[PDB]
Amino acid sequence: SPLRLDRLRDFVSALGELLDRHPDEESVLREGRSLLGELVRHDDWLPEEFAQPDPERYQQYLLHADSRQRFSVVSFVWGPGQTTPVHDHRVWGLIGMLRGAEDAQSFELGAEGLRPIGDPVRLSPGQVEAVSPRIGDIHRVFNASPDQPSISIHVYGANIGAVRRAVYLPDGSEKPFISGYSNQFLPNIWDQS
Amino acid sequence: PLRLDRLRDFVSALGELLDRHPDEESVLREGRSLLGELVRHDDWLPEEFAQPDPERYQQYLLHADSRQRFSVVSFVWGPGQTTPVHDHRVWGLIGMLRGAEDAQSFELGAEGLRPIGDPVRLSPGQVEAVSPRIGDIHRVFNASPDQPSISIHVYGANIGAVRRAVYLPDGSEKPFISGYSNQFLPNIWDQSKE
Ligand SMILES: [Cl-]
Ligand SMILES: [Cl-]
Ligand SMILES: [Fe+3]
Ligand SMILES: [Fe+3]
Repeated sequence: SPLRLDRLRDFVSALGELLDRHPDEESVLREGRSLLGELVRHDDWLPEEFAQPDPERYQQYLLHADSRQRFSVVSFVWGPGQTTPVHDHRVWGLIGMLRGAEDAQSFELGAEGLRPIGDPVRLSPGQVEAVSPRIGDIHRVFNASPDQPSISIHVYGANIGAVRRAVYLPDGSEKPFISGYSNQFLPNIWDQS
Repeated sequence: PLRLDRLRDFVSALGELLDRHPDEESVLREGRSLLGELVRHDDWLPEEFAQPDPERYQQYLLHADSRQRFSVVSFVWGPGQTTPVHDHRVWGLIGMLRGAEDAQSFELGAEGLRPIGDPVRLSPGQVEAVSPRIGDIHRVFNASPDQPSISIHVYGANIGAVRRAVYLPDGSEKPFISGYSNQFLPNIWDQSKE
């Protein structure tokens, strides 16, 4: 069956249109999660190259970055019982669940250190959550299945791989964090023939 | 070590330029300055997107804007290869990178196609322009008979998807969609590997 890359091309174009109306963070997340919902509902477009689990670390595959680094679209792929560290973003983010099962535990900086702010959010294909400095920026995403891999498409208000942000230890101390990317090549979504 | 930052900085600068909603005259003038800065140094283009094919000239997409405002393409000619006579129907900038190639501009006359001028002889660093306004029809071809030739083309669209035309000797249009030779683009956005 032929890969429907047009889905990703159309998402990027729509998200470009959105950010050229110079909107506020409240409106970007509200309309953005609608567009990301439309993308991750169908699992027939992500090239197999950017769905591959590594057995040592979770993989971060860049799919597209805006010319002006306004935004970026990244495929995160967790192998069985893998996890991100506790981390912030320092920009608006949208996590769209695509394949498998993973949980997102939100965190807050308290006196004692890190305190989990709420119950682990349980994501199934199609579900879209948000993160930002304004609404709650610290979390930990991890694969719920112990045998299957899990994939989600993340969208950020920057080139997320180059952002100077932080991971957090139990006592609540920051360490500098630049995530980078797992791929040396992006997919060509622009050949409409 | 590949200086991909050069291409990242060009794309960002060209993004800034087009968000000031400038006229075609100003885009070409400031654009050819930025493209000049890129193609003067030949230490950034990944080898994967510099490969000649022995049958047809290769068109490798390096970057496309989110809104399809512009695209940056590596064109690679093998020995004694050539494009057909073609138009663009958008503003274009051809930056010469490696080897030697000539660009013969054309005009549609009564008899058909007549070459409008002498073949423009491009050497590494040289930047020319094309558009409907200033002269849209040309033919780019490798001047060397043994070396390959490469130039970085920048267009005011996603050039591979534009419905444009090739031209035959008698001057008759055939529809033309060029597409791209590559299934993968280079990742110019991982700054943490420097
Ligand atoms: Cl506390
Ligand atoms: Cl003409
Ligand atoms: Fe995150
Ligand atoms: Fe051309």
